[PDB]
This record gives sequence, structure tokens and C-alpha cells, in this order.
Amino acid sequence: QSVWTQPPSVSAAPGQKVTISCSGDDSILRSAFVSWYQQVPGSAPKLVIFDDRQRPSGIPARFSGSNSGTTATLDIAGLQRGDEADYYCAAWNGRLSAFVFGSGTKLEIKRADAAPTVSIFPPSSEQLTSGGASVVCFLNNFYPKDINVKWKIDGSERQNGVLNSWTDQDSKDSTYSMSSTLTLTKDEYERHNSYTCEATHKTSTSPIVKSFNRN
Amino acid sequence: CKIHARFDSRGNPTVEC
Amino acid sequence: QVQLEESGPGLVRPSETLSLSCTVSGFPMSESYFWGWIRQSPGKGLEWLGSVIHTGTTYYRPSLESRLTIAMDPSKNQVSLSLTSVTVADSAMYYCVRIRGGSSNWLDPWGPGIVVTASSAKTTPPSVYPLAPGCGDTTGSSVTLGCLVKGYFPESVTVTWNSGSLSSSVHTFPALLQSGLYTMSSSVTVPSSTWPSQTVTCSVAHPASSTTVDKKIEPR
Repeated sequence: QSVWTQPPSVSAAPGQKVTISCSGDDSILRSAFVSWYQQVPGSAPKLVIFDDRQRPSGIPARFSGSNSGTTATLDIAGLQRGDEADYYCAAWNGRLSAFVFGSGTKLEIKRADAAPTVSIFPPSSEQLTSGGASVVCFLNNFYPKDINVKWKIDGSERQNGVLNSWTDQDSKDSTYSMSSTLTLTKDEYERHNSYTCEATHKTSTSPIVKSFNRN
Repeated sequence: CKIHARFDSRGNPTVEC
Repeated sequence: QVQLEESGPGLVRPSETLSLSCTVSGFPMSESYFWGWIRQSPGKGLEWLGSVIHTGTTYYRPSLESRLTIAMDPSKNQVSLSLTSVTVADSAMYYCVRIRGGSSNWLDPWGPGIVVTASSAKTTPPSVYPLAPGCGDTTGSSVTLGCLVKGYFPESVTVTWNSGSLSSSVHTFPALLQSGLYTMSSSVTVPSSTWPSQTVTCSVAHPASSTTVDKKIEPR
């Protein structure tokens, strides 16, 4: 194949072990050396295993590899919070005469559930001069990633004009953060008083509610 | 027992020892 | 140890040629190692493009071989990429790599990467807006502030914060594209004893438009 087969994701707590597989057609990996790459979001890939099972200087022994000929495996033991990353296998494909990567596997590190710290911000006066008005809500340092955000204008739900963006998992505390932005015209914004962001997360049956009143 | 072909090319199969 | 750095344009037009270079320092290019290029489309996986060795031997991705030339100049200490007839699908992060070839085919080290967008859209600088709490907001022991960055093209921007506390409790949110313009935001959390009593400013750099914009976060 032109891309090796890997599972999309794996997940475990600190101190535990995960195994990540890398497969091709029949025994195409039999006479090829497989390498593995760790890519922390925002950085270039880093070599962690080469020649199926060897570690570069500086890589700890809790990373290990194997190649059965049909399938190659990366084992990561004694997981640490800084191991969160996308992992890719790679190897020459002699049938295609081309160097092939795997499809990549995201590693999520588990932690205790954590409720978001929620903060709301009115539009700046400077933005209003453009004719647009963005109301922003940050939902910071929560776990797990699943979360719902509802916007209310004068207590009434607003579904159009909302954009949400999530960070990648935090390498130090294993949490996620999210921004939610409600965009209105300036004239719309100035016709109402109360703006509310409500966050529903598994950590409670009650939403976390942050509001401001223009008066 | 899997080793390199006995580096100025790419894609050479490995060999058995 | 080997040092790699990519250079070239961040924006190229459809049908034109993408030209990148990579400076290789602290290692001899006449040793038995290949020098190559990898790319990664936003949110997707790694794709090998090809590689070259000092003897002149070259390997290319079969689907790109008609458009791709990878070459080296060992006196200048540079490896080059030239991708003709670019399309919007060629937008990606491009990395230079040293490759041990033969039967090994391992990649180490990698350059930091350069973001390249292929597009007909015009370069547009960012508008930057301060995010301060609303009047009468109830203050705990910490306070969160932000900056909203709108209307720029292409990627990327970098957002940095200067504060009295030197807090690194910062979250930078990924940019989203809408009608040809990106928007992103960034949050900083500082102790409430240090703002507004001391300054908090965000600085936004957009190299593609040669623009830098600072905003001081002031109470409302």
C-alpha cells in the first residue's frame, strides 16, 4: 500500500503501556526496516525507533519496537504526560519503489475529569468600528474533550454565528481548552443587553454560566 | 537475525544472518 | 550534530513553481546520507517527496516525479526542492530531512518546517482586538484576558504576551478560515494582583504581510 495501516487513536493513563500497530499487504515489511516518529503538535516529527527495534541516543528504553513481517509495533511503556503526540511508522515499499508512512495514531493521556474555567468578553470598541461584533468565551483546562456550549442573547438561545476552536492536549496537565466566538453585526449587538455563554460538561449536571450586561 | 545489505542507494532489502 | 533550516516563500500562486531551500550545517554533505523533503497538509499525515545523495542518485514519489526536482550543492551546504505547476493541494508544511538510506531508510534530524500555501487570494494583514472583562465582573485570585486576531491571509501568525507577572498560562487557539480570511485568538491568565495594576500586552506577528500589531489590554 501507498500508506501503512495504523489505528486512529490509543489512550491510557500515566504509568500504563500502549501498543501501536503498523500494517501492510501480506509480508511486505519482512525485508524492510521500519522506523517510528513522534510528532508533538506544533513541532516537527522526531525519530524514536529505527531499524525495527533500535533507539537513537537520548530516547528512553520504554519506547520499543518489533516487526513480524506482516505487522510492526511500537510499544510505549510507563506513559508520561509529555508522551501525548501523533505517532507514525515508516518503511520503504519495494513493490512501489517509494518510501511510505503510516496513517498516524494519536496518543491521548488520561487524567481525572476537570471542569472548565469559563471567561466571557464583550466586543472591543475598536472592533465595533468595523461593523462586526464578536463575543468571546474561553473554556480552559478541562477533561475530557467532549463539551457543549450554548449562547444566549437576552436569555434566548442563539445557534447561528458560533465558531468553536479546540487546542491540542496539554503536554503538562493533559487538559484541553476551547474558544467559542459568537459573531453578530454591530447593530444587532447594540439592540440587546445580556450575553451569556453556558458550558455543559460531564463534571456536572448544572451548566457553568458566564454573562455580562451592556448596562 | 535481520541485517543490512552489506548506503549510496535506497530501498535495498534486508538479509538474514 | 546536523543542523537544518528551510527557507522560501509562504505563498505561491497556482501553476507557478514552488522553490524551497534547506541549509545544512555542522555535517559533511559528502558522507553516505541522503537529503530529502517531506510534507504534511494541515490536519493530515506525512508524505515523502524524494531525496538526493552527493553522487547524483535521486528518488521521487511516483505521483509527483513529473513535477519535482530535488538537488544539492555541497559547497553551499544546501539541498533544494522545485515543484512545478503547483495546485491548491500542494499547500502544506514542508520539512527538510537527513536520511540514512540503503535498507535503513530512517529520517533524523528534521528541520523545523516551513508553511507554504498555494492560493490566488491576496495577502491581508491581521486586525487585532483586545479582550478585557466586562464592567463589574467578579474577580477571583486570577484573571483571564485575551486578544482576537481577524481577517488575515495566509497562515501563519504568532501571538506573544508581555505581562508584569511573566505568566506562561497561555492558550493559543487554532485559526479558522472563512471567506478567504483566518481568525484566531489567544488567552492569558495572570494573578488579579498584577492586572490592571501592571501592563498586559499581546503582540501579533504576520510575516507574510510584514506586519506586527500590539494591543494593550486596558480595563473597560
